[PDB]
Parts: sequence; C-alpha cells; structure tokens
Amino acid sequence: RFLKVKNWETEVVLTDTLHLKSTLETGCTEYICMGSIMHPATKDQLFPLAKEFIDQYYSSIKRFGSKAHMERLEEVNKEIDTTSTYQLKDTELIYGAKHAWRNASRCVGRIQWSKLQVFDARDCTTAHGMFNYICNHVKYATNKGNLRSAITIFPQRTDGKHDFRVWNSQLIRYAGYKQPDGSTLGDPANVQFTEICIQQGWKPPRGRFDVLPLLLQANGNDPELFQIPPELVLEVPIRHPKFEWFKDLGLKWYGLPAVSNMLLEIGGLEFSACPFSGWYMGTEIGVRDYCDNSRYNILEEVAKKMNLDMRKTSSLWKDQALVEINIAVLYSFQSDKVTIVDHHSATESFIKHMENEYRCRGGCPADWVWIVPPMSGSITPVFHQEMLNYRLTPSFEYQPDPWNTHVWK
Amino acid sequence: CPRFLKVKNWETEVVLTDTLHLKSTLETGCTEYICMGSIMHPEDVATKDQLFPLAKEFIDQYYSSIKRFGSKAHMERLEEVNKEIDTTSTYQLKDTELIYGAKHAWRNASRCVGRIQWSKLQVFDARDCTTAHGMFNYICNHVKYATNKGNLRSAITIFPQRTDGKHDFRVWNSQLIRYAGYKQPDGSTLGDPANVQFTEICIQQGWKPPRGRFDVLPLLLQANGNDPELFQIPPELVLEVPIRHPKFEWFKDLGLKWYGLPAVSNMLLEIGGLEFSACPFSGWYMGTEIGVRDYCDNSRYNILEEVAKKMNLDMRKTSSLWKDQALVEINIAVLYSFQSDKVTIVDHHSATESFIKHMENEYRCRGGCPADWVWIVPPMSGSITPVFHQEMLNYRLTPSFEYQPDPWNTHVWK
Ligand code: HEM
Ligand code: HEM
Ligand SMILES: Cc1cc(N)nc2cc(-c3ccc(CN)cc3)ccc12
Ligand SMILES: Cc1cc(N)nc2cc(-c3ccc(CN)cc3)ccc12
Ligand SMILES: C[C@H](O)[C@H](O)[C@H]1CNc2nc(N)[nH]c(=O)c2N1
Ligand SMILES: C[C@H](O)[C@H](O)[C@H]1CNc2nc(N)[nH]c(=O)c2N1
Ligand SMILES: [Zn+2]
Repeated sequence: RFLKVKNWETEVVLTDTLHLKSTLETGCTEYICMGSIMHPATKDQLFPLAKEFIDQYYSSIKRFGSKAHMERLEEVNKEIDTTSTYQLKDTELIYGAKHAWRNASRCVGRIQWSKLQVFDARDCTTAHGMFNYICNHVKYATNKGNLRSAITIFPQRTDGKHDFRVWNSQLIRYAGYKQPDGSTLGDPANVQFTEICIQQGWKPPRGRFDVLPLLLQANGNDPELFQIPPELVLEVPIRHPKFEWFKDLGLKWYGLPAVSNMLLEIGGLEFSACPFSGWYMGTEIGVRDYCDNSRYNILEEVAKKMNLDMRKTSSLWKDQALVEINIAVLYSFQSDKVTIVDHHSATESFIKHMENEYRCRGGCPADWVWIVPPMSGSITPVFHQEMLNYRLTPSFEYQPDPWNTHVWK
Repeated sequence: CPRFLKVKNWETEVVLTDTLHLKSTLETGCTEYICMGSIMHPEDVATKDQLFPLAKEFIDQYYSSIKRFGSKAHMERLEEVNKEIDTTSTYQLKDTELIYGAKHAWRNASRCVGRIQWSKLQVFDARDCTTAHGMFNYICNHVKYATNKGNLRSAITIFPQRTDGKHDFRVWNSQLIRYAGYKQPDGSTLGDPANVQFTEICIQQGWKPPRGRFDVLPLLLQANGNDPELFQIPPELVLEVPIRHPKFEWFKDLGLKWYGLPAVSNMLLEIGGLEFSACPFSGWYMGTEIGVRDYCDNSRYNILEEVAKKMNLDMRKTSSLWKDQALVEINIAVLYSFQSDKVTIVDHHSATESFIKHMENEYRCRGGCPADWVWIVPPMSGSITPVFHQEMLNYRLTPSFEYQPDPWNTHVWK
C-alpha cells in the first residue's frame, strides 16, 4: 500500500510507492523499532539475485524484455551454472555503483548520485596494484581542491578466503597514539588501527596529524604498507575569520573524505574493497571529528580562549564554542578553495533531492537519525521532514574489520 | 523475536540488554521491511470481550508491582473487575490503581526525556467532575499547585473515563497555557502562529481577543459530551518570564516573554483498557522547547532573523552560520531569564545526562526503557549531548499516553 510522508514546516505531502520494491530487512519489527541501532553466496541463491539486478538494469535503460535483456539473463545463468559466479558488464558495474549511492538511506549528499566517476579495478591481483589504483583515485578525486566524486572497485569476493580489503577505514586519516600517562596524541578514533600499522613495521612520526599509511590486502594475502605521496594529500589549516588566535590552535584537516571499509553489493556479488569519496559537510569535521569526547575534544580549549563561563552547563558554553569551530572549518575550506558544503545547504539539497526522487522514482529511502545534522537540527529543513527508511539493492553494507577475520600467513 | 536485545553507547562502549520489549503491546508502525520511526503519527469503545483481557493484564501488573501477585487480594480484585465488566461493560479503577497507572504512562512515554522524575508525580483524581465549571475549578487548582510560585511540581488531573464515546470529557486546548495567534488580512500573523486555529475557534465561541503578542488563551472545556464552555484562567495563576540576555542589553527590547508551566491537555491516558480523554499533565521546561522550537521555528515566532540583525552577523551566506550563532544566544537568554526569576527549568545538557542515568537504571532494574531517539535528542547541538551516541529501542508499553483527534473534528453540536 502507498505510504505518505509529510513535511510539517511546509505541509508538503509525498506518496511512497518505492518501498514496495524492497527486499532486504530494516532491523525493525511490528513491535520494536530499531531506527537508532547502527548495525541491526551459492549458485542457488545467486541467480535470482542476479536476475533481479539484470532486470532493473534493462528496465532503467528502457529495454525490458528486449532480446539483449533475454540473452544477458541466459548468459548469466549459464555462467553461474558453470563457474558458481558471474562477472558484471562494464555498464552494469557503473549502474550498480551509482545506485548503491542512490539507495544509501543515511547519505544526505545523494543529490549528486549520478555524477559518480567509477574506476574499474577488477583486474587487480596484488597490493602494489591496489596502491596504484588508489593513488590514481585520490589524485583524480582531489583535482586540486575542486573535488570530484569517485569509487574504485576491486575484484569481487570469491570463496571468502581471497578477499581484497582496504584495512584503513578511510584512505586518508590521522594517526592516534595512546600516551604513557593515559591521554591520546592525534586522533583517538584511530588508535587501534595506528597500533596495527606500527606492529606491521610503520615508523610513526608520533605527531598530532600524521597521515596513516595504506594497509592493503589483495587476494586474501597478508596486507602490505604503502605511503601515499604527500603531494597527493590535500590539507587545510583551520583558521577563524574573527578570532585571530584560532590558527594558534595548530589545527588542520584533510580535504578528501574517502570511506574504504564498506562492502558494495551488486546483483548478489560482493565487492569487499571499494573505496569511495565525495566532499565534506562541515559538521563531519567541525562537530564530530573535533568535538566528540571520544575524538579530538577541543571544545574546552576553544571556549577558554573565547573566555566563556565554563562552570555551569546552562551557560551553553559548549554550544557557543561548537558554532565557532564550525565557522572556522567552513571559512578555511572556502578560503583555500577546497570543496565543502555547510549543513544548511546540504540539507536543502536533500529536501530538493527527495522531491525529485518521489517524482521520478516513487520514493527515496532516508534515515532521519543520520540525515539530520549533529548540530542545529531543527533549524534545518530535514528535521521537520518525515522520512521512510527501507533497504534497496544495490547497496553499501558494513563488514567486519579484517584483523578480526584474517589468518596471517 | 528473541529474548534479549542489546543496545550500545558508541561514546562509552557501555552495552545494555533489554528484556522488557517482550511485554510490548501495540504496533509501532514499523515492519520487517520498513521503518517509520520519524513519522509523527504512524465511537470506538471497547467491548466486554476486548476489555476483559486488557484489565486483567493491568491488574496483574499492578499486583505484581506491590509484591502481592497471586494473593487473595489479587484474586478478589480480578473477580470484582470481571463481574463489573460483565454487568456494566466497564469498570472503575481503585485510587491506588489510578495513581499507579498514571505514573507508569509517564514512565512508559518513549518520547519523554524527563522520565527520571516519573515516580514523583502528584495525581489529582477528578472523576467526580460533572460540569465544565467543575473542570475549570480542578484545572485552576492544578495550575496553582504545579506552579508553586516558580518551584514547579509535576502533576496530572484525571477527569472521568470514556463511556459510550458520546459523553467524553475533553480539554479542547492543546496546552492549559498558550498564547493566541491571529491571522491578519495581509497574510501576516500576530502572536503564536501555532495556535491560530484554536484561537479562531475560541473567538467563534465568544472570546473577545486583546489581539496582542502574548494573550493567554481561555480554557475551552467539554464535560460529559456537552458543548464546550469558555473560562478565563485567573491572570495571577499564570507565571510568566520576560526573556532577557546576560550580555546583550538590547535583548529585552525584543519584548519577548514566555509562560513557566508546560501543561499538555489534548492527550489520552489509557489504563487497563480504560480511556481518559481529559488528563492534563504538566512538568517543567527544557530550555530548547521554548528557545529553539517556540521561538526559532519558521512557522513559530521566528525571531532568528531579528536577533541576527541586532548581533550584526553576516546574513547573506548560510555558511557564516549566523542562524546557528543566533540560536545559541536565544537559548542562553531563555535559560538565564528563567533561572534569574527562580522558575524551574533545565538545559538540554543536564536533561540528557539525567536521562542516560535514568535509562541505565531502568535497563538494570526493569529490564529496559522504551525511548524514541528522534524525539529524545534535542533540536540543537545533538552530538554534544550524551543521548546522540546512545542506541535505543522503541516500543509501546501500557499504561500509556496516546494521541487523539482534535475534538472539533468529531463533536456533535447540541
Ligand atoms: C558528494 C558529496 C557527499 C556528501 C556531502 C556526503 C555527505 C554525507 C554525510 C554527512 C554522511 C554522514 C557521515 C557521518 O556522519 O559519518 C554520509 C554518509 C554516507 N555516504 Fe555520503 N556524502 C557524499 C558523497 C557520497 C558518495 C560519493 C558515496 C558513495 C559512492 C556516499 C555514500 C555514503 C554512505 C554509504 C553513507 C553512510 C554509510 C552508513 O553508515 O550506512 N556518499 N554522507
Ligand atoms: C518533569 C519535567 C519534564 C520534562 C523536563 C520533560 C521533557 C520533555 C520534552 C523536552 C519533551 C519533548 C517535547 C517536544 O519536543 O515538544 C517531552 C515529551 C513528552 N512528555 Fe515529558 N517532560 C517532563 C514531564 C512530563 C510529565 C510529568 C509527563 C506525564 C505525566 C510527561 C509526558 C510526556 C509525553 C507523553 C511526551 C511526548 C508526547 C508525544 O508523544 O508527542 N512529561 N517531555
Ligand atoms: C562518501 C562520503 C562523503 C562524506 N562527506 N562523508 C562520508 C561519510 C561516511 C561515513 C563515515 C563514517 C561512518 C561511521 N563513523 C559512517 C559513514 C561515508 C562516506 C562519506
Ligand atoms: C509534560 C511535559 C513537560 C515538558 N517540559 N514538555 C512537554 C511537551 C509535550 C509535548 C509538546 C508538544 C508536542 C507536539 N508539538 C508533543 C508533546 C508534552 C508534555 C510535556
Ligand atoms: C519529522 C520529525 O519526525 C518531526 O519533526 C519531529 C522530529 N523530532 C522531534 N523531537 C522533539 N523532541 N520534538 C519534535 O517536535 C520533533 N519533531
Ligand atoms: C546511536 C546513534 O544511532 C548513533 O550515534 C548515530 C546517530 N546519528 C548519526 N548520524 C550521522 N550522520 N552520523 C553518525 O555517526 C550518527 N551516529
Ligand atoms: Zn523502525
């Protein structure tokens, strides 16, 4: 049955028919909602999954039931029969990748989904080759600050014993170190991965913003360390348009957000290595990266320099320091002409994007809990926007951290 | 379902195990293939057969709570209720049961961040009420008691339950205390835009509006299914706070003020299958309720722009975050004004911190705590409050507070 979503600010009402095409589960039941939970093949299973994907591909290019469509199905069935798997055509690969992004309920940036540069790395066989592909990705995506969305797709999972994995959670991240006393130098989110690198032979500068090495795993072998050429890593020193002391905090960040630990699923096939990149919404750095307790935690230091009253919470000193930090981040990127979007602008685009999708697609899966920005929620248009969440394929999925699964040789 | 459900806090890595969801009663609106957790809203009267098991379930729960489950008293109460349903098709709650039910409707309110206080709730029994004048009397006493000269005390007043659905008691007001909103011919709105509809209804019922920015609405009260009647709440019973700012001298020049007592009156209380259509209840405010939503919402007082102008922020780029900056100062002002005037209020950092402690305790001692993340997380600065990183489970336990249609949509005029 059709479902309605209402915007309470504008009273605009959209009708969802798209959810009727979903097949994967949300995590919820009729009795319990799990909307705030972060994480709620064989020949036999594979072909219908493949058949489904091939179907909507040919439906997308308006050639459903064509001879070419029929033949492709017959070709895929025979190939699963003989080899227990199948390979995607280049067109299918690109379509599948764009629609995995399109279907990403938690991404507020999806108005861009069809502008995605797809790099086909399924011929890769070694970690050295993975390194090369990734360098090319980073260079292309960065584009001297005029960032471009991209995804590099490495060979699909075979028997599960020969997975390609990027062990980094992002291509570019700063190191974190457990200090002797107990605190943390650098980025606390990355303390474990940093130690994994150090064990593998990485010589840490033990600085505050050390770019981590790539830890790359090809065909199920032991992962190998590589250093991204520094000239490929674009960074932005964070300063504030009024507070001239803000630069004295010695903060900077990287311009390219590039998530590398997720799994891309297309027509039953699993791509365990598929780093993808876009550009930042300011809050991702300014709110989460800098102000989470389990992160850089600079709220105190900034509020002190703003000489704010920090004894009582009701002075909202945390709230004030937060806005200023996020002003600094936006101002810094824009001044260095590195692509960035503020949460007001991003959330506006998303409402516009939703309207588009309801119009041409009959819906848009959207995770309110993740779509609403981590600051100033209700003065953004998405706060008052009702959303329906459901799981469409092709999709990006979570997967276990490889150091929990890998058997070292 | 399985017997155990785990939730994680991603900031502290604390994990909690929920068994209480097994007692869940109604549908959530979600299914296996769709989540509706951001949907605001995902005659009637129960029959003898429908009522029997619902009352039994509640009476069982009550006697379980006072450690007398299976006792002679438990069994006699069950038999008494059963016979009363059999021969009257309804039943009456004992005072103890009524008080227990009301407290637990609040305890079970998944959208409420303030539930650490749930056991401290003054329950006013108004089931002897027969007329709108009497409703007015009970409601005045509620306001005076709850307000306590600024030392607010949470309270609920419960009017007679529903019978045949044609004799409902209703408070037509959405809250006991709200400001009027007036639509102007030129398209603009004076006062509170959120209340324009109810204001017009009052004006049609006979109310003479002062037509100001902060006119307290009259009470519109329906007893026993009769046409509603208008009453003016004694002005001295309405505690208000002028909003000023601890640094900005000019903030007072905005002429803003708000009322101290948040008292919601359009919800339905459901206990053991009985339905109390008029059950006004009140607590004290979280600042953002007034400072973010009431003031800064576009379809509300919308002073963000004017505050920004007096702060001389660049308002041409959104990326200057002039809105964000203004919003903070506004909420600073609200909190400062209330505290200075010794009127009870809580900032979002305190409330969310208290709620986390509450939730943990509930998981520990009750086996869970239904919570709606979408409502629990505050409308500003979400990620720097401890609830943002806390996974939650939402499900519906009874007794409960429910939504119900606005009474003008269904009322048969005499
Ligand atoms: C082009 C600019 C983009 C912007 C501004 C943007 C913005 C965002 C933001 C703010 C989040 C929440 C991140 C967090 O809080 O951790 C997010 C999540 C996500 N994005 Fe986008 N994004 C962009 C491009 C992309 C691209 C190119 C892809 C894939 C091809 C993508 C796929 C995803 C996925 C899969 C998630 C959430 C993963 C999960 O937790 O399930 N995004 N995005
Ligand atoms: C004691 C101080 C209290 C505080 C600080 C508090 C705080 C809040 C807040 C901030 C909300 C969200 C409101 C909104 O965003 O519009 C809320 C909702 C709610 N509260 Fe509380 N509350 C308190 C007392 C109470 C009491 C005494 C009751 C009932 C006995 C109650 C029942 C509810 C219910 C049923 C909702 C959500 C209603 C819905 O589903 O829309 N609360 N509370
Ligand atoms: C492609 C892209 C762009 C962007 N601005 N942010 C992302 C953020 C994520 C992301 C990052 C981290 C997590 C879990 N901490 C969940 C999602 C993934 C991709 C992103
Ligand atoms: C008892 C109590 C205290 C408080 N501070 N806020 C409430 C807020 C509500 C509430 C207010 C508004 C809405 C829908 N706009 C839904 C629930 C209900 C009760 C409250
Ligand atoms: C669309 C969305 O569900 C709606 O605007 C909700 C979101 N969360 C909320 N949370 C609270 N506390 N109060 C609200 O009014 C809302 N509004
Ligand atoms: C518990 C909760 O689901 C978790 O902290 C989520 C909430 N919403 C989020 N939203 C975004 N965009 N990013 C996040 O990491 C989170 N964290
Ligand atoms: Zn759900």
